[PDB]
Amino acid sequence: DLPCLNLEPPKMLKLSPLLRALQDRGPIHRVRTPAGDEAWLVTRHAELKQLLHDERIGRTHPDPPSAAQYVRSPFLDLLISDADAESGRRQHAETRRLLTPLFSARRVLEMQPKVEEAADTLLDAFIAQGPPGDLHGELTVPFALTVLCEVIGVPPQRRAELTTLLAGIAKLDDREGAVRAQDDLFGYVAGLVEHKRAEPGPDIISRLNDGELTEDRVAHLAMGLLFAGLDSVASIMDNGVVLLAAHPDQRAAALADPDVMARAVEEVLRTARAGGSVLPPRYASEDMEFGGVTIRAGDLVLFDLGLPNFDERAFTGPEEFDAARTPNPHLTFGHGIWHCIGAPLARLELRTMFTKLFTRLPELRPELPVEQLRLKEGQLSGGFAELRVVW
Ligand SMILES: C[C@@H]1C/C=C/C=C/C=C/C=C/[C@H](O[C@@H]2O[C@H](C)[C@@H](O)[C@H](N)[C@@H]2O)C[C@@H]2O[C@](O)(C[C@@H](O)C/C=C/C=C/C(=O)O1)C[C@H](O)[C@H]2C(=O)O
Ligand code: HEM
Repeated sequence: DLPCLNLEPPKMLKLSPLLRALQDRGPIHRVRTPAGDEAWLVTRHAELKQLLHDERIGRTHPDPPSAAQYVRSPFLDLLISDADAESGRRQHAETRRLLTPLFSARRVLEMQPKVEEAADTLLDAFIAQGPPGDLHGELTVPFALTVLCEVIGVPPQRRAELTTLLAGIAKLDDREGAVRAQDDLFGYVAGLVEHKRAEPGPDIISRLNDGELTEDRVAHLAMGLLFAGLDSVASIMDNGVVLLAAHPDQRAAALADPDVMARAVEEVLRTARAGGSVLPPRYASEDMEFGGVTIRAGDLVLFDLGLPNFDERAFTGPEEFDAARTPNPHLTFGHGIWHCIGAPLARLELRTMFTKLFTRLPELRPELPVEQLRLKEGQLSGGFAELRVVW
C-alpha cells in the first residue's frame, strides 16, 4: 500500500490533502507515481534542499529504459544516460559552465530593451482585441516564446511553428506523436545552428558555436533551452495574474513601488502552483540512508517544488500571499547544481509583464471563478488550457 500520487490540478495557495498529509507525517515517503512506478517523495524544504546538493542523486541510471518514472515522456528520457555517476556529473558541470555566462547581469541588461518592446507589442494587440481575452494563448505564451526566440537566435517568423512543435514534444499520451515532434524540432534547430556558424549574431546559439562543442550538442542545448524557458515562464505569469488579481492590497503595494514588485515576483514564484510541480526524474547512484529511510541505488527520487514552497518550517504563514515577503527562500528555480540558469531572464520577463499588465489594465482578472480554470491534460509542463480574463 504505497500512497498513490495523481495529476489533479492544485488549489490556490494550499497543498492538497494528500500532500499536506505526507508533509505532516515525515520528510520522505515511498510512493507510487501516475505512471504506476515506485518513487521517493521528499516533502520538506530542508531535506529537499539537502538532496539538491547530494551528488548521489543525478541523471544517470544503470538501465534507463527500465528506470521508474513519474510520467512517460520520450522528451524526459533524453535526460537520463547510463554514464557512470562521475561522468554524468562532469557532463552536467560542463553544461553549466557554458550556459551560466549567457545570462550574466551585463547580458541580461542588454536583453531588457527587446524584452520590453515585445511585451508592449503583444499587450497592444491583446488590448486592441478587447475583453474577454485568452491571457494564456494570446499573451503569456507568445511573450515568453518571443523573448526566448530573440535571446536564443531563432527568427521571429518561426513563433507559430515552434508553438506547435514545443507542444508536440511534451505529449504524454502519444509516444509516436511526441518522438515525431522531437525529430522535426531538432531538424529545424540543427539547420539554424548550421546557419549561425556561417552568420553569427549576438545570441546564445552563436555564443555556444564559439567553443568546442559538436554541432549535435549545440542543437540539443538550444532545443532544451527552448523547452525550458517557454511554458515555465507562462505558468508563473498566468498564476501571478490570478494571484495578483485576487489580492488587491498586495497588487497595489507591488505597483506602487519597484522594490515591492521585485519581492512580489519572488512571492508569485513561491506560490504559483501549490503542488504538482514535479521536476524531471533523478535517481540515486548508490544506496544512501536519508530521512529515516534507505534509498536504494537506482530508485527514483521526485522533487515537487510545491512541497518545500508551502513548508511552514521554512515560511511563516505559507498559505498567505505576501507580495513583500523578505527573505523568501523559495525553491521554484531549484538550487545547487539543479538551479535554473535562465532565472535572470525569467525574473526580468515577470517584472516586465506584471508591471505593464497591471498598469494598463488595473482591473484585469480571470472571467471564471478560479476553481473552474482548466489545466491542459496529457502534456508535460502543460499549464492552463486557456486563461480567459476580463478588464
Ligand atoms: C535542458 C532541459 C530540458 C527540459 C525539461 C523540462 C521539464 C519541465 C517540467 C515541467 C514540469 C511540471 O509541469 C507539469 O507536468 C505535469 C505532467 C502536469 O500534470 C502539471 N500540470 C504540470 O504542467 C512543473 C512545472 O514546472 C515549471 O514549468 C518549471 C519547470 O520547467 C522546471 C524544469 C526545468 C527543466 C530544465 C531542464 O531539464 O532543461 C513551472 C510550473 O509552474 C510547474 C507546474 O506546472 O506546476
Ligand atoms: C519562471 C520560469 C522558470 C522557472 C520556474 C524555472 C525553473 C527551473 C528549475 C526548477 C530548474 C531545475 C530543473 C531540475 O533540476 O530538474 C531549471 C533548470 C533550467 N532552466 Fe529554468 N526556469 C524558468 C525559466 C527558464 C528560462 C527562461 C530559461 C532559458 C532561457 C531556463 C533554462 C533552464 C536550463 C537550461 C536549466 C537546466 C540547468 C541545468 O542543466 O542544471 N529556465 N529551471
